[PDB]
Amino acid sequence: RPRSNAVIRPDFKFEDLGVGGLDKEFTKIFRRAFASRIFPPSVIEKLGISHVKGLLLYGPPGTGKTLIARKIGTMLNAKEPKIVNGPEILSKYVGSSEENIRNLFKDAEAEYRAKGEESSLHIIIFDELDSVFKQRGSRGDGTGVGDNVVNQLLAKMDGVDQLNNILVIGMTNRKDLIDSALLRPGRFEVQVEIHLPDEKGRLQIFDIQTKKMRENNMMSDDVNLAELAALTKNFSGAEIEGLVKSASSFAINKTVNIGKGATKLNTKDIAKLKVTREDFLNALNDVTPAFGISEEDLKTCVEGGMMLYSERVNSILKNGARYVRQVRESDKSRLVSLLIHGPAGSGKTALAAEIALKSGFPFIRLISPNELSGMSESAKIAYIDNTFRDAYKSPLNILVIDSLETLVDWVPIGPRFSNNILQMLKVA
Amino acid sequence: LKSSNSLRPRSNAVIRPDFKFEDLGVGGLDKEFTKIFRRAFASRIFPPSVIEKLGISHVKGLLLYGPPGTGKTLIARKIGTMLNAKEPKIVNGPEILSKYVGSSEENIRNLFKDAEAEYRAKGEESSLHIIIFDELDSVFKQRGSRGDGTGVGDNVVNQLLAKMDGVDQLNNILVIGMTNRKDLIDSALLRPGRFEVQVEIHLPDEKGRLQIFDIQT
Amino acid sequence: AVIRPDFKFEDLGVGGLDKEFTKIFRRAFASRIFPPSVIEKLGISHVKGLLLYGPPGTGKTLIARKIGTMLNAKEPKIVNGPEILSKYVGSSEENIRNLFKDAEAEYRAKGEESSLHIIIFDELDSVFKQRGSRGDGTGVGDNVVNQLLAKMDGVDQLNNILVIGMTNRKDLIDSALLRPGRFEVQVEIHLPDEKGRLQIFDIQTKKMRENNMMSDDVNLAELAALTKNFSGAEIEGLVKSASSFAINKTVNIGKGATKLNTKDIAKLKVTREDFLNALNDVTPAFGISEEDLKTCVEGGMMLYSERVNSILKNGARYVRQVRESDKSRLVSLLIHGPAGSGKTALAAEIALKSGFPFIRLISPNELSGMSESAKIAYIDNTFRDAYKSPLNILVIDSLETLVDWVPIGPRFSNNILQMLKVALKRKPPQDRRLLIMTTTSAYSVLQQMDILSCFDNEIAVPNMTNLDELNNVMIESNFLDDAGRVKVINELSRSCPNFNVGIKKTLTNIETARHDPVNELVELMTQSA
Amino acid sequence: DVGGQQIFSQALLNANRRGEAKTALAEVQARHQELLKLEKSMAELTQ
Ligand SMILES: Nc1ncnc2c1ncn2[C@@H]1O[C@H](COP(=O)(O)OP(=O)(O)OP(=O)(O)O)[C@@H](O)[C@H]1O
Ligand SMILES: Nc1ncnc2c1ncn2[C@@H]1O[C@H](COP(=O)(O)OP(=O)(O)OP(=O)(O)O)[C@@H](O)[C@H]1O
Ligand SMILES: Nc1ncnc2c1ncn2[C@@H]1O[C@H](COP(=O)(O)OP(=O)(O)OP(=O)(O)O)[C@@H](O)[C@H]1O
Ligand SMILES: Nc1ncnc2c1ncn2[C@@H]1O[C@H](COP(=O)(O)OP(=O)(O)OP(=O)(O)O)[C@@H](O)[C@H]1O
Ligand SMILES: Nc1ncnc2c1ncn2[C@@H]1O[C@H](COP(=O)(O)OP(=O)(O)O)[C@@H](O)[C@H]1O
Repeated sequence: RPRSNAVIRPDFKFEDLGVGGLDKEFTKIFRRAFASRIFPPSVIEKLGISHVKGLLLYGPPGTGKTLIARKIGTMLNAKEPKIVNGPEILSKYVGSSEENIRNLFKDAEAEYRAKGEESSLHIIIFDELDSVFKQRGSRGDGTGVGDNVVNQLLAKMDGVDQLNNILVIGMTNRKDLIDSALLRPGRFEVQVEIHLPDEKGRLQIFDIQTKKMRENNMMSDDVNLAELAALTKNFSGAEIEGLVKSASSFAINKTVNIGKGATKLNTKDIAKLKVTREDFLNALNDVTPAFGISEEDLKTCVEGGMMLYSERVNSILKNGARYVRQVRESDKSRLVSLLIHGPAGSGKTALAAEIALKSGFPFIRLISPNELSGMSESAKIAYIDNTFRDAYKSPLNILVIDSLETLVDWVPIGPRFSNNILQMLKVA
Repeated sequence: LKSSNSLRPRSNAVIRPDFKFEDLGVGGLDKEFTKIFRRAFASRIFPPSVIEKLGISHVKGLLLYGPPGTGKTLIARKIGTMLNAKEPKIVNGPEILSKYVGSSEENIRNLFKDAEAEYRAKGEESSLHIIIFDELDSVFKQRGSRGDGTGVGDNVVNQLLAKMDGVDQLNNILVIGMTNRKDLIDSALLRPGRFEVQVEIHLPDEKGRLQIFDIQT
Repeated sequence: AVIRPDFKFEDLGVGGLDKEFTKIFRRAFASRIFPPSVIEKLGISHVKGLLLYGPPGTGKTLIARKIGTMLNAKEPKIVNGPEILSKYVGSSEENIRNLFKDAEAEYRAKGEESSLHIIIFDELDSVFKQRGSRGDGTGVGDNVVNQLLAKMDGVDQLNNILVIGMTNRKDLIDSALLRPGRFEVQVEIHLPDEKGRLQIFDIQTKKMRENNMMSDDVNLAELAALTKNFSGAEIEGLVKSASSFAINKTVNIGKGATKLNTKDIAKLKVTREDFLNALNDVTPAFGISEEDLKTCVEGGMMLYSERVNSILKNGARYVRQVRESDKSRLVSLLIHGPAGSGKTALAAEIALKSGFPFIRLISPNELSGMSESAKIAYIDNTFRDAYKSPLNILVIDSLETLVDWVPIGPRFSNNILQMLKVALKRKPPQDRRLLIMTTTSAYSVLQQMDILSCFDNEIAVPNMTNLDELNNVMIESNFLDDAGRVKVINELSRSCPNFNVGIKKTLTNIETARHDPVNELVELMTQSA
Repeated sequence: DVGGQQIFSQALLNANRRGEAKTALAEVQARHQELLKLEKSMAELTQ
C-alpha cells in the first residue's frame, strides 16, 4: 500500500490544477520527478536509485512559469515552501551572504538525521535564478561575492553529505547565463521550456479564465469562445486575462459613468450586469500582442487591395497555394525556396503577402529594409541571424524577404555592395 | 458603518461621487483622462460583491510618456493628492542606489512593506497605497545591454520584477511612472500585470491652447 | 601504519580510473611505506601537496569521500571553501591556523612516530584566488592566502601533513601556491574510455542485477557502445531515468486515480526499450562530432553506377595507406566536379567507413555569423585539436565558400586563404598521422589562385548521363509501379536521349512529381537538361 | 582607458565586540543568582 504521507495525494487530476495548456510538460515533470516518491520504500531501496532534487522552468515572459511553481508548492501536502526572491541573499557584512544560503538547508538536515527515510518533503523555490548565479569568472562587482555564493550552493546541493529529502524549484528567462556546473545531472536535472500556446491551449485558457463569470449567470448568451480563441492569434497566456479585465471594465463603465456624473449606480442598473460580445470586440482595440507585431506589417502591405484585372494573377496565386500545400503535406521536403522577379512597379510584395496571409501557418515573419534602417553592419547581421534562428521552433513556418537587392546596398556606380550580408544570406 | 440590504456604494470610496474633470486643473487632454479613469479607477467603486463574483483583480500599474514640458508630472501630482488614500512614497530618479554591497535592493524592497502588512492584517478593506517612480528610464534599462559595468543594472530590475508580480500576491497598490523615452525600459516591465496602461501625452491642439490659457489666467 | 592490511581496491566504487590511482599511490604514499630510517639515508623529502582537477562531474569528490575509509587513515578534516570566511576581524586567519594544532601537538610529542594527518579542502578556488586582484576594500581575502602559505611553507619542519585540493578550474588558483614545496603533484581526471564506461555501468547496475530486478534481455555492451561521451554522473542519470519508465507503467500519475497493481509490483522488471527511451531523454554536454557527418549522408547512397564503387575503393586504398605506412605522415586529397553532382556525401561515407578514432567536419554552416578573427581562431583551434590522436581524418567542405568568393570584384578574404594554404602542408608532431579530404566545385578558380600544388591527388565525380542510371534511381526511389517506370523511360528515350542533370535535382523532381504521370516528372526532367 | 571603473564596499565588525555572551548582559546568569537571592530574602522579610 502507499505510504502514510504520500505527497501527491491518492486522487489527483491535472484538471483541478487550474493551468490551461501544457498537457505534455506536466506528464514529463511528474514522471521524472514525483514518480518515485509514491512507491513502496522497499522496492525503491532494492532498485538502488536516488530521488531527483532539481527542477528548472524557462521561457519567454508571460507564459505561466510562476503559476506552476505556486501550485506545486501549495497542492502537494508538504511543508511550507521556502520562497526566496532573486537578490534577497546579499548582505553587507563579510561572510554573511554565504551564511544566508546555508541557513535554508538546516531543517532538512535536522530532520534527515533523526527520522531517516520517513521525513516529509522540504521544498524551496528560487525566484529569478539568473540574477546572482552567473558564470563565475567574470569581473562583475569588484568584491567577489557572487562567486562565493555560487560555490556555496554548488557545495550544498551535492557536497560530501547526503540529504535525499529536498527539492528546489527554479525560474528564469535567460538560461544561457547560469553557471555550467549547476546544470550537471545531480543538480537541476529536469529542465523544461514553457512556450506560447496553440489554438486549443487558447481555448482552454479562455475556458479557465471565464469560469466564475459564467457560473454566476454574469455572461451573455451571445459570446462564442471558439470565435474569440480564433481571433486572438498570437496572444500569450498573460494577455487573455488583460482582455477579460478590459471587457469587464467596458461593461462596468456603462453604469457608473465615471467623470460625467455619479449617483447613477442604482440597484436596477447593477442587478442585470451582463458582458456581451460587443464588449470583447471593443476590448480587442486596447490589448495588443507583443510577438505578433510583424503580421500587422504584412497586413498593411496589401492595403491598396487586390484586383484581378486578368487571369495570370489567378494562376500565380494558385501556384503559390499549391506550393503551400506541398510544403504542408510532405515529410522529406523540409525546405522550399521560391523567387519572384519582374519589372519594377509590378506589385510583387503585395502578391507575396497575399499568398502568405491566406496560408494560416502558425508562424509568419517578414524582413524588409525598413526594419534594418539606421543599424550598423554587425547589428544587421545579428538581427538577420536571430530572425532565422527564431524560425526553427514551430512545426510550420513562413519567412518573407523583401527587396534582396536593397538589403545589400547595391548601387551601380562602383559597383558597391556589402559582401558580408550577401554571404550570410547565401549561407542561410 | 454597515452595508445594508440595498446595494449602496462603498463606505470609504476612493473617487467619491462629487468629481468632474473640470476640477483637476489640467486642460487640453480630455480623452486620455477618460481612458485612464475608466481602465484604472472604475473597479474600485462598484460594490465588492459583484466585483468578487466576476473573479477579476485590479490593475496595478500606470505609465505616462511624452515630450519634455507637456504635463506628465502635473497629472501625477494631481492624482496623488486629490484622492482618499495613504500619502505617496515619492522617489526621484537615481535616489535608490547606495554604496554598500546589498543596500540598493533593500531600498527597493522597503517601499512595499506597509502595503504588505496592511493587506495581511485586514484583507480587501485595506486602503489604497500609492508610490510614484520619477524618471523611470534612469536605472531600469534593458538587461544584458552595454553599460552598467558594475553588476547593478540587473539586480535592481530583477528585484522590482520579482516584487511587483511574484509567488505572494498583493492587490492594494498602484504604481505610476513617467518618462520621455519608453524605448529603453525593460521588455518584461510592460506586460499585463506590470504597467498595463501606457499613455502618450502629446503637444496641445489649438483649442487645447485656448483651454490652457483659460486655466492659467 | 599507512594502508590497512585488509584492502585490495576491487571493492571500492571508483572504476574506470586505474592509472590515475596507481600514479597517486606511487607519488603520494610510497615514501611512507618503508621504515623511516631509509628515507633520510636516501636524502629524499616527503610530498606535501596534491591537486586534482577536471571537468564537472568526473568522480573526484567520490575519491575524496572514500579515500579516508579505504586506506586506514585518520578521519580527514573536510572544510568547504566559503565556510572559512567570517565577520569579525582576525577570525578567518585564526580559523585557518586552528586546523593544524593537532598535527603540531602530535609532531612535537612523538617525533617521527607521529601518524599521518590528512585534511582536504573542497572548492579550493573559492577563497584562494589571485592575491593581486585589487578592489580597494577589506583585505581578509588576501591575508587568508598569506596565513595558509605561512603555515605550509614556513612549516617549522612539519613533515607529517598532506593537503588535498579538489577544484574544477585550475586557472583561477593563485599562482603562488603552484610551485615546488606547495602542491607539487597535479593529477588531471578526464572523461572515461569505453572500458571504464563498461565498468561504471556494471557498478551502477550491480544491485539492480543482484535482486533479479533487471530483465535478462538487457545487454550492457550495447549500452556502453551507444553512450559515446557520457561521464559517470550522466550514466547514473540515464540509469534512473530508464528506471522511471518501468516505474510509470503500474503507477499512472495524473491520469485516473492511484491504481497500484500489487501483483505487478512483484514482477517489476526493466527492459531494453526503456533504456533506449532513456537514451532519448538524457543528452551529453560535450558532443564534438560523430553527428554532423551522419546527418550529412542522410539521403544515403544508391550505387547507381560503377563510378561510385571505384571512388569508394580508391578512398579505401588511401585510408589503408595512411593506416599502414609510418613514413607517410600526411596525405591530402581533392574532390572536384560539377555543381550538385554530390560530393560531401561521398567524403562523409568514406570517412565513416574508415572508422578512425578521430573524425570531424568543417563547414560554412558552423562558421556562419562569426567575425573574421573568430573564424581564424576557430580554424586554428580545430586543426590543433586534430593534431592530437594517433590517427585522424579531417574533411573540408566547399572550400570556395569558406573564402567568400564573389566574381564581381572579384572579392575574397586573403587571410583565410593564406592560413589554409599554410595549414594544408604542416606535418603533424612526431608519430601522428593525418588524412585531409577537401571538396570543391570551382576547380578553375582554385587554379587561378595557384594553390593547386598542395594537393597530392584529385578525384573527379562525373554526373550521370545514361537513362539506365535514371531507371536505377527511380526503382530505388519507388516512384511508380513497374509499368509506369518502364513507360517513362521509353518515352524519355525518344523525347530527349542525351542527358546531363546530376543527382540532387533528380530526387527533387521525383518528389515534386509524386506530390502533384509523365506530364510532370518528364516535363521537369527535360526542362532541366 | 580612464575613469572606467566604479567600486562597491563591504564592512567588518569590531574584534572587541567578538561573541554575544561577553558578560555585562550575558553574566545576567550570575546576576540572576544574585537577584534570586535577593528575592528569597525579600520573601522572608515580607513574611
Ligand atoms: N495556463 C496559463 N498560462 C499562463 N498564464 C496563465 C494561465 N492560466 C492563467 N494565467 C494567468 O496569466 C498569468 C501568467 O503570469 P505568471 O504569474 O505565471 O508569470 P510569468 O508568465 O512567469 O511571468 P514572468 O516571466 O514575467 O515572471 C497568471 O498570473 C494568471 O493570472
Ligand atoms: N494584382 C493587383 N491588383 C491591384 N492592385 C495591386 C495588385 N498587386 C499589387 N497591387 C497594389 O499596387 C501596389 C503594388 O506595388 P508594390 O509597392 O506592392 O510592389 P513593387 O513593385 O514590389 O514595389 P516598388 O514600387 O516599391 O518596387 C500596392 O499598393 C498594392 O496594393
Ligand atoms: N495641460 C496643462 N495645463 C496647464 N498647465 C500645464 C499643462 N501642461 C503643462 N503645464 C505647466 O507646465 C509646468 C511644468 O509641467 P510638468 O510639471 O508636467 O512637466 P513635465 O511634463 O513633467 O516635464 P519634463 O519632461 O521636463 O519632466 C506645470 O507646472 C504647469 O504649470
Ligand atoms: N552516390 C550517391 N547516391 C545516392 N545519393 C547521393 C549520392 N551522392 C549524393 N547523394 C545525395 O544527393 C544529395 C546532394 O548531395 P550533396 O549535398 O553532397 O551535394 P553537393 O553537390 O555536394 O552540394 P553543393 O552543390 O551544395 O556543393 C544528398 O541528399 C546526398 O545524400
Ligand atoms: N567512476 C566514476 N566516475 C564518475 N562518477 C561516478 C563514478 N562512480 C560513481 N559516480 C557517480 O558520479 C557522481 C560523482 O560526481 P562528483 O565527483 O561528485 O562531481 P564533481 O566532479 O563535481 O565533484 C556521483 O553521483 C557518483 O555516484
